[PDB]
Amino acid sequence: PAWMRTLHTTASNWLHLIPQTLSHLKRTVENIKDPLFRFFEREVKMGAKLLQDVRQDLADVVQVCEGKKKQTNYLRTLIN
Amino acid sequence: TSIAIGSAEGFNQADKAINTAVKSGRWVMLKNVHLAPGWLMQLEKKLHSLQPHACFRLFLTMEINPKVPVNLLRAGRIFVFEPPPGVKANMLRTFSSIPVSRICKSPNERARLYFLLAWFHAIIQERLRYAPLGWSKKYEFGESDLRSACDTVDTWLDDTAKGRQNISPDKIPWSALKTLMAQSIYGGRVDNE
Amino acid sequence: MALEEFLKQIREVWNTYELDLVNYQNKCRLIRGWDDLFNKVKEHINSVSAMKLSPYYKVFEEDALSWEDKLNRIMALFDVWIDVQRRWVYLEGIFTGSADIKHLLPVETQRFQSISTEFLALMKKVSKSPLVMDVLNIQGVQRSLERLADLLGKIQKALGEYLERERSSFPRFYFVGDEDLLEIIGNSKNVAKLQKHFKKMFAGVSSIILNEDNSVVLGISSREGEEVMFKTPVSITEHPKINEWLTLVEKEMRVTLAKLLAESVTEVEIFGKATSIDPNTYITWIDKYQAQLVVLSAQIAWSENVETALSSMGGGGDAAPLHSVLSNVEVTLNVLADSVLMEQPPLRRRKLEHLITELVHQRDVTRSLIKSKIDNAKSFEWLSQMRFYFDPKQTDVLQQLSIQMANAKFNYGFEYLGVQDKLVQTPLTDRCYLTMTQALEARLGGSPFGPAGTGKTESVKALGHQLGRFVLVFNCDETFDFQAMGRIFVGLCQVGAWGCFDEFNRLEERMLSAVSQQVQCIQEALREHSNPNYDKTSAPITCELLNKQVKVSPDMAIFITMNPGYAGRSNLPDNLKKLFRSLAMTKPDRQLIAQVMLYSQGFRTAEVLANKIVPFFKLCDEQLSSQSHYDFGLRALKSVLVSAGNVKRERIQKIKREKEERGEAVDEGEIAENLPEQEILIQSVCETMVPKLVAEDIPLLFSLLSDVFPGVQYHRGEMTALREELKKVCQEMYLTYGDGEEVGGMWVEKVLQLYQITQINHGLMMVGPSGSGKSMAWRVLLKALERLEGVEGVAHIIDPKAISKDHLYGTLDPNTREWTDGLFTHVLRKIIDSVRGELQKRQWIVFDGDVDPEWVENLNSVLDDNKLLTLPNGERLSLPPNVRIMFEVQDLKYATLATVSRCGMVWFSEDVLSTDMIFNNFLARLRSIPLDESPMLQIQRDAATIMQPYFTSNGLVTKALEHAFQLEHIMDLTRLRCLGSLFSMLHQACRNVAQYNANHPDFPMQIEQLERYIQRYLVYAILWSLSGDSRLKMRAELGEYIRRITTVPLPTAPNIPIIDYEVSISGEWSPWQAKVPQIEVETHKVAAPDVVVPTLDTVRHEALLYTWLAEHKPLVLCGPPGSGKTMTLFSALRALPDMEVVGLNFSSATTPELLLKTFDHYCEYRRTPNGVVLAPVQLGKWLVLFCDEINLPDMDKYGTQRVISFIRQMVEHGGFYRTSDQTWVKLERIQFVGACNPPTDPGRKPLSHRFLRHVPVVYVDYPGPASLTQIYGTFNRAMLRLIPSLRTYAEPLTAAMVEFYTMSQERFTQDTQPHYIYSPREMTRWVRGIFEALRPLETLPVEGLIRIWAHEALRLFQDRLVEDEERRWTDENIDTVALKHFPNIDREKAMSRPILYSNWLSKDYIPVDQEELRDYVKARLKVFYEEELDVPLVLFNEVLDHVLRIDRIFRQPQGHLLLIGVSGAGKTTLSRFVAWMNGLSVYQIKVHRKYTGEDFDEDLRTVLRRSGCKNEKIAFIMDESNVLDSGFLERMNTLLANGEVPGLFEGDEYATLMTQCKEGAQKEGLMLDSHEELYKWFTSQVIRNLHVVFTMNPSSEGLKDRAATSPALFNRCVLNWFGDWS
Ligand SMILES: Nc1ncnc2c1ncn2[C@@H]1O[C@H](COP(=O)(O)OP(=O)(O)OP(=O)(O)O)[C@@H](O)[C@H]1O
Ligand SMILES: Nc1ncnc2c1ncn2[C@@H]1O[C@H](COP(=O)(O)OP(=O)(O)O)[C@@H](O)[C@H]1O
Ligand SMILES: Nc1ncnc2c1ncn2[C@@H]1O[C@H](COP(=O)(O)OP(=O)(O)O)[C@@H](O)[C@H]1O
Ligand SMILES: Nc1ncnc2c1ncn2[C@@H]1O[C@H](COP(=O)(O)OP(=O)(O)O)[C@@H](O)[C@H]1O
Ligand SMILES: [Mg+2]
Repeated sequence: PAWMRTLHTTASNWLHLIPQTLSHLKRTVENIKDPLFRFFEREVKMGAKLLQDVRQDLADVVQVCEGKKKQTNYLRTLIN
Repeated sequence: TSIAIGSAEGFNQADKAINTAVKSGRWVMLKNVHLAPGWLMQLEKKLHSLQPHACFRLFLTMEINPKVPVNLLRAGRIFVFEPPPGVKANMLRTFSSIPVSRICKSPNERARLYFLLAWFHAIIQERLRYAPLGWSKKYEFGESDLRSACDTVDTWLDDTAKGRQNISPDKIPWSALKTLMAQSIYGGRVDNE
Repeated sequence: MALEEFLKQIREVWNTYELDLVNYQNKCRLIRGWDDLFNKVKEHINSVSAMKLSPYYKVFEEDALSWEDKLNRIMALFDVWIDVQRRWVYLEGIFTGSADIKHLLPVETQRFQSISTEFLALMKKVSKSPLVMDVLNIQGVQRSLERLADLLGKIQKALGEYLERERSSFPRFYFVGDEDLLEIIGNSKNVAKLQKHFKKMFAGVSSIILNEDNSVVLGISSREGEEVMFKTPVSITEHPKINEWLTLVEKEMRVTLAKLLAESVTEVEIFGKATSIDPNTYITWIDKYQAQLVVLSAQIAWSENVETALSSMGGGGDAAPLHSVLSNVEVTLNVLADSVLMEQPPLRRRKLEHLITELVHQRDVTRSLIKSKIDNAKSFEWLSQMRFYFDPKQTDVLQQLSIQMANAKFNYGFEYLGVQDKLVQTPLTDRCYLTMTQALEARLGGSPFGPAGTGKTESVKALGHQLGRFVLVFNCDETFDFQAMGRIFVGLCQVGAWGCFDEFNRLEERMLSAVSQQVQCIQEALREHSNPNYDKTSAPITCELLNKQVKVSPDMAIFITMNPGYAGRSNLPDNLKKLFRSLAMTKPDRQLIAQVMLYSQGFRTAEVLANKIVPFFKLCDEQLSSQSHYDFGLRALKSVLVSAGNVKRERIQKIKREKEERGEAVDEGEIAENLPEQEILIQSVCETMVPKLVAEDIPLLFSLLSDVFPGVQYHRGEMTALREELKKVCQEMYLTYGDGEEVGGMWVEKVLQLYQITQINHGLMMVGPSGSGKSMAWRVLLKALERLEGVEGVAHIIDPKAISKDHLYGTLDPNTREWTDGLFTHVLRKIIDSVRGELQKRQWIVFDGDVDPEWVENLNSVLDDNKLLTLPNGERLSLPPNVRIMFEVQDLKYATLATVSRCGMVWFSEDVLSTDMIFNNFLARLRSIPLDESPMLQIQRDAATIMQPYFTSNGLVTKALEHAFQLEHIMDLTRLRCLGSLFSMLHQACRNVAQYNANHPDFPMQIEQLERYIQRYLVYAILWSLSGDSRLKMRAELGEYIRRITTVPLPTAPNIPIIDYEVSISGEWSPWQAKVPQIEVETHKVAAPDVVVPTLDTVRHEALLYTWLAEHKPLVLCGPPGSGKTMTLFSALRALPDMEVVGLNFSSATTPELLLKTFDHYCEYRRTPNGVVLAPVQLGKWLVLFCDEINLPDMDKYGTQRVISFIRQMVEHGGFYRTSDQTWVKLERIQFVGACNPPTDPGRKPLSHRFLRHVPVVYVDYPGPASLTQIYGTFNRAMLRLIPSLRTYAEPLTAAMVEFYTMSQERFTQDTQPHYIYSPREMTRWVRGIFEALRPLETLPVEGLIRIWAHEALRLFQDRLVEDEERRWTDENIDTVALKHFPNIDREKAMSRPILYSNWLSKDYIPVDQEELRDYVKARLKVFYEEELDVPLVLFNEVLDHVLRIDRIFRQPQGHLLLIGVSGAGKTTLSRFVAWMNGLSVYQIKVHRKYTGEDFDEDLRTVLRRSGCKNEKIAFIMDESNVLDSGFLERMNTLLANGEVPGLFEGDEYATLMTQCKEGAQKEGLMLDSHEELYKWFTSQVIRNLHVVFTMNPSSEGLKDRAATSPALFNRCVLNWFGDWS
C-alpha cells in the first residue's frame, strides 16, 4: 500500500531528526539543597523517558513497515 | 405554554399542550428539544398530519446540534440566534430588547446610564470574538448579565434619586454601579486576575 | 477436667438464664437486654471453640457439639426476634394512635391485626415460660418468627402513601426516611427513641430536653452539649399528635432564640463604647449565651457602633470616631487572644475562636473604612459590607433583627445551628456574600463554580448560617431525576430552607433541562411573594410542583455548586443557566485563612507561620514530581492547620502533666512563651503530607522544609505499645516485622503512617502498585488496634466496580417511588442504626477496587466536613464518628481532583514489600500450616529447611526473577504471579513426597533423596513459573541463565534445554520424551474430540496444569486460537476424578450475570452460623468454571472489566455479595480456570495486574511442524487402515496436508480479514472429513484419496476467502502441493476443477458429476416449490456448490453456518431448501417493532424445547437484522458455544422443561430421574439436533465488531463467503 510506504519514509525521517541519547542526573546531599538541580533532575528524567518511549514506538512502526513484526492493538492505534 | 423537554412527564405535558392549543389557538414553546431527537421525529410526523387553529404557533428552542432530524429542520422555519455582527448591531439589539417605558423614567439621567450599559455590553461581547486577546477565554457574557446590570442601575438610581426629575451627575452612585458590575454581575464569570 | 468445668458452667448459665421481660403499655411483655444475651451467646460459642482447640476435646466432643448447636440455634432465634419485635412496636404505634389509618388501608390494617394477634399469643407463651431454653424448645418458633418478619416487612413496604401524607402534615418529615419516619410516628408516646432522629430534621438540634415525666419539652440540645431553655415550655399532653408538638417546639425554639438574642444584645451594648473590657465579665457573657447568639451580638454591636460613628462623621470635615471603633475592636480582640492563650473549656474555646474570627473580620473592615476616609453612612464602601440592625421596639420578636448587604435585606431565620465551624472572612468570601445576596434579592439562585477545594459549598453554608437559615447539602448525581428533584424542592419550599446542590452538572442534560422548569416556577413564586402589594393575611403564595400546589416559604433558596471541566458531569442548558447568578471561585486567600486560623488557636507567631506555610504549600505543588494522588490545595492546608492546633493542645497537655509529676509549678504564660510553634507546624505537615509522597519526593520535601523552616527538626514519636502489638500480630499472621532499617522497616513505617492518618481523616486511601502490602497493612493495623484499645474491629470489604452503581448505592423505583438500599448504603445504615451494638466497635469500610468519578463522587459529601451520605429520596445518613471509609487502589489515573483532595493518602511503593519478606512469609506458612488440613508437617518443615538457602536475598530465586523480568512474556510480568505459582508448585512437591511415603509405607523417603528431589523440583518450578507464560526461546534463555547461575546438578545433555526434563520422585532429571510414546489411535476414534495424541508440549502442559489444579488455584491459559488450551485443560482434568467442569464463554457484553446464573444452576446457597455458603449441589466434587474468552469483556472508559473484578473478588476474598439482600456469600468447592487469546490480538484487552497476581498464566503455542506432522501422521495412519492398499501413502499424505496448512497460515493472516484464522482445528476437520469420506468405501485408488484430500482442502481453506485472487491461489497451491507430494499419479483424474462430492445420488459420500447433480437439484427444487416455498430459483454452478456446502454442514453434530454475502443472494432460500431436503425444520424468529429480549428468550426456549425434548431437528435461521440488542448475541454466543443457556429456563418453565425432558428420556429408553442427568441429556440432544444458520452482510467494521461481540460465530460456526454474484 502507498500509505504504508509513506509512513515508512516519515518514520525514518522522524528517527533521523529525533536525537538518540540522554544521560540522567546523579543525586548528592548538597545537590538536593540546590533547587536548580532539584528541577533539572526531573527535567532530564522526563526527557529521557519520553525520548526512549517515542524512539521505541517509531522503531516499532518502521519495523512493521519493513514487515519484520506483526501489528498489535497499541501498535495499530499508534499507526492509525 | 412553555415546557422543558427531557422527561417523560415532559413529553406527556408537551403532547397535551399541543393537542389543546391546536384547538384553542394557543402558543406552545418547547425548550431544549435537541435532547430528544426520536421524539422530534415523532413530533414532526404528528405535525404534518394536523390542521391547527389559525393563531396557533409552536416554537421549538434548541441549540445547533448535528443530532436534530433533517425532516424537522425541513418542516419548520429556522431562526439562528448568535452574537450580533457589529457594535452598532449589538447596541441596536440591546435598545430594542429594553422597553421604551423602562428607559424613560423619572430621572432624565437614566437614558444616559442605559446607553452606557449598552455600549459597555457591546464592547465586551465584541472583545469576546477575539478570544486570545480580547479576553483569556470564551466567557458567557449574554443577555442575562445585561438584564442584571439594568436592574441594578434601576434599583440604585431609584434609591439615590427619591423620585426627583433630575439628578446631578456627581450624585449618581457611580461606585455602586462599578462595584456591582465588576464583582457580581459581569465579574462573576471572570476567573482570571 | 477443665473442659468438664466449662461445660458445667455453660449448663448452669443456660439453666438459670431468663429473658428479661418488661411491660409495654399494659399490652404485653417485651424482651429487654438484648446486648447481655448476645454477648453471653458469643462468649460461650468462643469458649466452645477454644474447647474444640483443646487436645482433650475428644472425650467431651459429642456433648460440646450439642451445646454448640444449641448456642447457634439460640443466636439464630434471637437474630430474628429483636428485629421482629422492634418493627411490631412502632407498627403498633401507627395502627392504634391514628384513627384514620383503618379507612385508608383496610387490608393492611387487617393483615397487621392478624400479625399482632399472632405476636401477642407468642409473647404470652413466652411470658408463661421466661426461660431461654424453654423458649427455644417451643415448636416451630423459628419459622413463626421468620414468617412474622417477612409479613411485617411487607406491611412496612406497603405504607408509602400514609408516610407521604404525614410528610405533607409536617414539612421537615420530607428529610426523614421511610423506616425512620415510621419509627418516629410509632414511638411518639415513648419519646426516648426519637432523640436520634432530630439530627435529620433540624440544623443543630441533636436532641430535645424533657422533664422527668417526659410530658413537657423544656428545651433543646446540640451534639456538643450546648442547651437552649424554652421561655414557654412546650407540653406534649395538650398536643398528643407528633406533628403538632414538633411544630410547637420549632416555633418555641425560634421565639426563644429571638428573645435570647435581644437579651444578649442588651448585655453586649455595655462592652461596646467601652475603653476597657474586663476579661472576667466578657468570659461570663460568652459562657451565658449560645455561640451563634454571641457572634450575632458582637456583629450587631459592631455594626451599630460603625453606623453611629459614620452618622457623626456625616459632617465631612468633623473628627473621626471610627478610630474609637477600631480601638475598641482591637481591645476586644486582645482580650480574646489573651483568653485563648490559656486553658478553656471546649465549648467556651470554640466560642472564643468564633469571636476572634468575627472580630478580625470587623477590624479589617474598619481599617478599610478608615483608609478610604469614609464619612457617610450611605457610601458604598460601607453599604457593601454586611450590616446588622437590631430594633428592640419591634413587636414581632422574629423580625427585630435585619441583615443587609448592598441593597439586599434579610430577616434572621433564628434556626438553632448549635456550634458550627466558622469560615474566616476572606475577600473572596466577601465577594461570595455580595454575589449570592445580590442573586437572592433578585430571587435568583447562586452558582459558585470553580475547581474543587476552593470553598464554594462551605461559603454557601456559612452565608446561610449567617442569615440563620436551614441549609441542606445534597450530593447530586445522574440518579437525581425530575421526580426526586421535585420532591426535594417541595420539601425545601414547605420547610423554608436553603438547598445547596453540590455537583449539579453531574445530572443528565435532559434531567437538568427538566429541573429548569421547576426552578423557574419556584423563582416566579418567590418573585410574586416579594411584591409589597401581597399581604400575608391573603392567600399564601404557591407554585405548581409535581402537579401539586405547594406553598413557597420566602426563606428558601436554591444554590448549585459546580466543578466545570472534570471527568463525568454534563453541560447545563442555557435556559437553566439564566436562572442562576454565577460566580468564579478559583484562587482562595490561603494566607489570610492560615493567619486567622493560627491566631484563633492560640499561636503567637500566626503571621510568620502563615507566611511560611502558604508559600511552602505552593513550593510543594510546584516542586515535587507530578503524581495522580498528589493534592496540595486548600483542603490539605486546612488539615495541616487543624492538626497543628491539635498537636499544640497535646503538647500543652504533655508539658502540664510533666510539670505536675516533676515538682509543682504550672504557668500558662510560661508554657505559651516556651513553645516550639514552628516544630509543631513541621510535625503536622510531616504527619499529613509525608505518607502520600513517593520515595524520591521525600528528600525534596525535607529539603524544602529545611529551606522554609530552618533550624527545626521532626522526630517521629516511637509508638512503643503499638509497635509491640504489631509485632504480636505479625508473628501470629506469619508476617515479617521490622524496626527502622531492618527487613520490614518500610512496611511497619507505612502501617504507622496509616494509623496516624486514620486518627486524623475519616476518609483514607492506600495507593500503590499491586503487591505492596496495602491490604495486609490495614488488616494488621485493625487487629493491633483491636488488641491495644480493647475495642472490636469490623471491616466491610466492598468491590465497588464488581457490581453496578445501582446495586452499590441503591435505587428509587421509577413508578412507585420506593427506595431500596444498595450495598454501601445498607452497610452504613446498619451501622448507624446500631441494633446489635455496631456503634461501639471500630467499623472500617474498605473500597477494595478501582476508582472512577461516576461511583466515587457520590461519597463527596461523606468525605467532606458534612459527613453525610445524600440519597435521591431526600434521605441524609450521618457518618458515625467510629466509621472510616478507606480506599485500597493501585492508581488514581481516572479519579478527579475532587476525590483525591477529600481523602488522606498513604502511598505504598512496591519497595516497602521486598521479595525477602514474601519468601519469609512463604517459608513460615510452609513450616506452620499443614497442607492436608503430623507427617505432612514434618515433610513440609524438611522441605522448607532444604529450600531455605535458595530463598534468600541474592539467591537463585531472586536472580532468576530479576532476569525473568527482562524477558518478554505473553502477558505483563508481575512479581507475585511468579511467586504464587512457584509456591503452588512447591506445595505440590511436598504433596508428591507425601504420596511417595504413602505408597512406600515400609520405606519412607530419606533425607538425602528428599533433598535431591526438592532441589531438582525447585529448579523445575522456577523455570516453569517464571517462563510458563513465555515463548520457547525465552524459556530456553531462562534455562541457560539458571544453568550459568545455579549450583544444583543439571542434566548433562549438550543441546536439550532443561525445560524438556522433569524430576522423577527418585530425585533425578528424566526427559519428558520418556512419557511421549508412539501410540496407535483406534480407527473409529480418528480425530475424535476426546482423542489427544501425546507430544512433548502436551505432556509438559498437562503436568503443569495438574500441579496448579491440585492446589485448587485459579489459572489462565493464553495462546493463539486452536493451540489446544481447552484440549490440554480437559486432558489434565481427566486425571482428576472428583472435579467437574462447566464451560462459560465470555463475550464483549459479558457481565457477572453469567457467573451468577451458572452459580444458580450448578450450585446452591446454604445458611450456616458463619454466614451464607455457596457450594456445588453435588457433594464431594469441585466445580471448575472454565472461561473461554476471559479477556474479551468490554473495558469501560475507566479501564475496568466488571466481570474480571468480580472474579478477582471471588478469588482473593473467597466470595461475593448477593445484591438481593446484600449478603456476603462465601464460595466453597469452586475453582476458576480461564482461557484467552494474547492481549495483543484485536478485540482483546489486557487483564489487570491485581487479577493476574492471583492467576498463573501458561502460554500454549501453536504446534510446530514436527509436532503437527507427528500428531496428524498418527491420525492418518489410524485412518488409512480402512483401505490397506493406501496404507503406504499415510506418510506422504500427512506431509502434504501439513505443507498446505503451513502456507495458508502464512499467506492469509488477520491483517487482511478478521476471520483469516488458521489453526490445528482446520487440520482436525481435514482428517475428520477424509476419514468420513473413506469410511463406507471398500477399496479406492490413490487418485480417489487425492481427490478427497483436495476437496477437503478446498472446503476448509477456500470457503472463507473473500477475494477471487485468494481462491485462485488456493486452487493452484493445492494442485502444486498434491503434485509435489504425490508424483506418478493421473493429474486429470484427481484434480478436475469441478470437485463436487455429495451423497444425494447414492448411499455414500462419493464424487458427483455437475450435470447429474444439476438435474437432481432441479427435480428436488420442483418438488420444493410445491411443498414448502413457491419461489422459483435460477440454478447456476455457484448455487450447486453452495447447497453442497450447506448440506455438508447440516450433516454434522453441532454444525452451524455463518453465511456472509450481499442481501438477496439466496442465503436464506438456499438454507431453507437444504434444510427441507435434510428433513430439518426451518425456524425463523418473527421479529417486529415491539420485539424485546423477553420475546427472543421465549423463542429460544421454544426452539430448545422442540430440538431437545422432542428430538426434532431444527435449522435455526437468523439474520443480522434480527439482532435488535446485544443480549441477543450474548444468548446466541452461549447457545452456539455450549448448546445450553444457563439462565434461559428459570422458575416454572424449568420445571416444565424437566417434565418434558423426563418424557423425552422415557421415549428414548434412557432411565433418567435426576434433574442433572435430565439437563445433561437435554443439552446433548440440543447439540445433536440444533443447527443455527446466521446470515449477514459482508461489512468490514461489522465483521470486526462481530468477531469480538460473539466469538462463537468465528469459532463454532463454519464461515461461508457467498458474496455478491460473480
Ligand atoms: N509484612 C509482610 N511480611 C511478609 N509478607 C507480607 C507482608 N505484607 C504482605 N505480605 C505478603 O505479600 C503479598 C502482598 O499481598 P497484599 O494483599 O498485602 O497486597 P496488596 O498491595 O494489598 O495487593 P492488591 O493490590 O493486589 O490487592 C501477600 O502474599 C502477603 O501475604
Ligand atoms: N474562607 C474560609 N475560611 C476557612 N476555611 C475555608 C474557607 N473556605 C474554604 N475553607 C475550607 O475548605 C474546606 C472544604 O472546601 P469545600 O467548600 O468543600 O470545597 P468545594 O468548594 O470544592 O466544595 C473546609 O475544610 C473549609 O475549612
Ligand atoms: N497433541 C494433540 N493431539 C491431537 N490433537 C491436537 C493436539 N494438539 C492440538 N490438537 C488439535 O488442536 C485443536 C485445539 O482446539 P481447541 O483446544 O478448541 O483450541 P482453543 O482451546 O485454543 O480454543 C483440537 O481440535 C485438536 O484436534
Ligand atoms: N438463484 C435465484 N434465482 C431466482 N431468485 C432468487 C435466487 N436467489 C435469490 N432469489 C430471490 O431472492 C428472494 C429471497 O431473498 P433471500 O434469499 O431471503 O435474501 P438473503 O440471501 O439476503 O437471505 C426470493 O424472492 C427470490 O426471488
Ligand atoms: Mg489487597
